[PDB]
Amino acid sequence: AAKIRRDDEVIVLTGKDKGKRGKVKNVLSSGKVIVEGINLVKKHQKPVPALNQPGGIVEKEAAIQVSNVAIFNAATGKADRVGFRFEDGKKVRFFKSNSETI
Amino acid sequence: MKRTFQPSVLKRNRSHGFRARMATKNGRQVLARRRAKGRARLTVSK
RNA sequence: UAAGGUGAUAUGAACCGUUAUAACCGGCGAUUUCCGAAUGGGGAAACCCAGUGUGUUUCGACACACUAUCAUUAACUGAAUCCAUAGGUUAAUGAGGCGAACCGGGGGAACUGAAACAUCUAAGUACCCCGAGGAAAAGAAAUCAACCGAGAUUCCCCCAGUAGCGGCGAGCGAACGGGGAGCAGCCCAGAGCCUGAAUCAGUGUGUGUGUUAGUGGAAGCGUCUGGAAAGGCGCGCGAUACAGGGUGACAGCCCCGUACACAAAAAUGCACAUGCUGUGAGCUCGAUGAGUAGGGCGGGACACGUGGUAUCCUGUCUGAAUAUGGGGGGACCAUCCUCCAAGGCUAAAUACUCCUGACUGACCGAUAGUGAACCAGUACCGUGAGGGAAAGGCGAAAAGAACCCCGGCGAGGGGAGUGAAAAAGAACCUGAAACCGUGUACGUACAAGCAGUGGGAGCACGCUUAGGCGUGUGACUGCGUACC
RNA sequence: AGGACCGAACCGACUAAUGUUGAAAAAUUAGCGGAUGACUUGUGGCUGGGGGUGAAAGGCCAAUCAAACCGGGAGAUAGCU
RNA sequence: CGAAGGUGUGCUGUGAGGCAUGCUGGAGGUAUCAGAAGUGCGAAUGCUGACAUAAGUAACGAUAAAGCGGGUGAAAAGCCCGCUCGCCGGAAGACCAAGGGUUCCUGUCCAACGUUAAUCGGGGCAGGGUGAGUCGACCCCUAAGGCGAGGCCGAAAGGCG
Repeated sequence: AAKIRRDDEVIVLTGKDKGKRGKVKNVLSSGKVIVEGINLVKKHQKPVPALNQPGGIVEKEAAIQVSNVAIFNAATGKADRVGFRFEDGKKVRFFKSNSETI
Repeated sequence: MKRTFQPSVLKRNRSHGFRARMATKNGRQVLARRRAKGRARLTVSK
């Protein structure tokens, strides 16, 4: 089952920057995701002028663990437990944190 | 000088070769014991 | 079931996307090169060479589908030889090879003990062989008891360290029978009556519930420290859910989950009900197995050894009785009880693992635990059976080495970047003993033994508020032949 | 003609020397010698554990052998160490 | 916001020990009282790993010996080119085979390898290369020997013919 998806903004519960949010760019088979503007890594890369010649460093994107990425509430600046339920095809939010428990 | 074993893949395949061993009860048992020890080769001539 | 996938090192192009084969998985059911049962024959670890029949064509060589062995069933053919049959051919079934451990049968020690050795013990072990089932094996009596009676066998605690056997040695070692696990008994030697009635398996279904593809399921925020917290604190809230595991330092409130609860293409276990097929509930009267039991001779198995040695297998010769008949009851005899052979079968309570599932260890942690956590039964040794290593852990994350330069457009390296840190640079955790460079102080170029222990000048160092404390070095001298 | 005299190829051990932690699992340098035989040899087979093979030393049987080698009974036994 | 491990220096008890305080670390620890042993290391002609000394001492694979000039290179006496010399010449040559296995060639590379120098190389790492009716094998027959039906011997592995 799903808990974040790529169509709306997420927030990172790991050691990452707590004042940033974004959408998922890509997902990996390792249980990891890439998110916009959160983190970047320097990457030097092999110069090899007759096979690469990269113009110095690459400064590239890096993946984070999918268990501790959560959906942004867009209401109180934080992550929230919301639930995913829909009658046809892709399951989308049903916002259980805005409804009474039974 | 001369060695008691001279190199020959013909006489090795005749004594210790896979089908040559398989065609005898005891050689087929050497092969069964190769599988028990887990030896990666069952023939060293081919 | 599901939106991210097209296995991984592996990226990119291309390619499904997100919408009725995306990937992934369950059911059943195809596809399955050559070696290999290997099944034409040959043979060699992945190779070689034929035949039978039909078709095609420059009738220069293509290329289907088939051909094993043994036993049985059928059909045609068929030698000496008429008929026949061996032999020959054709179609069909059965077997073949593989798979962990258990298991029936066969071959069968030595060591060891007897403080010495042969019988005896050890042992029907060890090892090898044959063969087979989901278990193998046993069974309801010519058995076992003791005048009381039992009423299958196996497995368990016992009976019992008793009987019996025993160089009357060393020691081997019961049965009867009790408590328990676990309880299915029948038929042929022969017919009817009864009516398909009890009970079990198989098979078309039904119902209840699991198994093989599942998704739902309550609560945690702020603030501080830190580069980063699952932490401290404030306290707040859930708990039939404080189990693992994962996530960036300790997660009941982040993720896969848990307690608690369901759902069904196809395949399928358990149990309740039912149809069908096969078996057939109950009543009654006959009838009781002759080449094998005895008997002489000899072995085997009996706890049991040549003894006064029964019994049951079994080699060989030989071979029986009828109710005032027969087997047995551990010599033999009688009396007596019990069974009545000479026909066939049997529940699983027991045994076990490659596998399936649940649970567990007062288990180890790179010389541990398996030799083997690591492209290990690899490298390597031997002609060969068969022997046989080294080697794990940067980091939270690949962010993994650009840029600035010396150099050979190098190795190697400084700076520098990444990062918490690379005094973490892949040769990477943090690392004591062993080993080797760096620096300072002392003794220091005329005297000979375990190199320590006392007494101790000079020099140099550190403590102390210092009041006979250590450290380094040491002239000279009292004592002094190590340790397992 | 030749179990003939000398002698290449071919074979090969007797003396001497070097080697001996080597180049070396037995060689090297020089010589004497075997060379139609009871010989030698290329290629493939066959002979196995108290069994082989031996003009026969208990020599040779893949360096091993008064009984080979590996794996098992086997962690057998040791009034001793 | 610094817990164990390892380890220094001081303190303290008849003693196995106990205690305070520094360095290293950054992850784990646990005061006390009751139950329980997988509970005390230097030796086993013991097992496995590490390192000194021996000692810069031995050796570099026989008894054919390459020289100089030029080159290439950061570097060369050993490589490429030139001239010259030497030894073997029944081998120190030519062809065939077993057995091995990418070794051939150009194109480069020089950490490791060839117990060196290495610019060379059967080394590293790439790229290219193995053209058959007639050659060696196969064909067809078959010796020694192996296998072996029907048949026989044997529990059987196995074996006779």
